[PDB]
Amino acid sequence: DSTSDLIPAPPLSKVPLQQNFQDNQFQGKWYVVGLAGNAILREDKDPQKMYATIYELKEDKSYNVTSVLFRKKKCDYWIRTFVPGSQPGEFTLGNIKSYPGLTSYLVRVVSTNYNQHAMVFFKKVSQNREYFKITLYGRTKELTSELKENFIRFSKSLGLPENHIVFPVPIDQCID
Ligand SMILES: O=C(NCCCN(CCCCN(CCCNC(=O)c1cccc(=O)n1O)C(=O)c1cccc(=O)n1O)C(=O)c1cccc(=O)n1O)c1cccc(=O)n1O
Ligand SMILES: [La+3]
Repeated sequence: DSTSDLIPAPPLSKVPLQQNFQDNQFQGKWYVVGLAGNAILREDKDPQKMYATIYELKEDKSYNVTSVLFRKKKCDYWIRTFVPGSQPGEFTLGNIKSYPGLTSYLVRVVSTNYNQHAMVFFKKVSQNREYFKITLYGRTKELTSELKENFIRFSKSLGLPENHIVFPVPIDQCID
């Protein structure tokens, strides 16, 4: 029982796909240097801490994806599987049945140079509500003003206001 009001997910026609996606070069550790989405809210009481996501390419060409977060003085690990979709750089969540209320989960790599930065679009339908987010990944915990401005411009092109765009604060715990 609830009421919720969400910015509509953009059509996938507004979400570019990285041309010539190289699955092997996308592997390894990425820091989440920016987050934007219809359920992302800027919060000054506890500013969002940086977390890291590790992509491991399996023999079957799916990714094992592990996120590491620092929560309540401990390292929290979330492991899931990204299964190759219709085109290189697109994925769906493996074993969708195992997530209560989840009916769809889509991943699209928008842009990357593999060795510094990536932007990744996520869309999911959970309890019949449609959520989307854009993750700005860095190989380091800092990125240039130009890459952050490009991320803001792309996020606003998908209908997100300033207060749905956050830059998690770098930490050392868990993600080094
Ligand atoms: O709107 C989105 N995200 C921003 C709000 C995050 N949040 C704020 C506290 C969440 C803290 N955790 C979650 C870590 C553990 N999670 C899970 O065991 C999990 C199970 C099933 C589906 C799923 O998605 N997760 O994460 C993250 O920091 C975290 C790290 C890495 C990847 C990641 O995805 N998350 O969230 C939410 O509670 C939330 C609200 C609405 C939808 C939603 O999926 N989540 O997690 C969104 C849109 C489209 C796809 C998508 O996956 N997400 O998250
Ligand atoms: La999530």
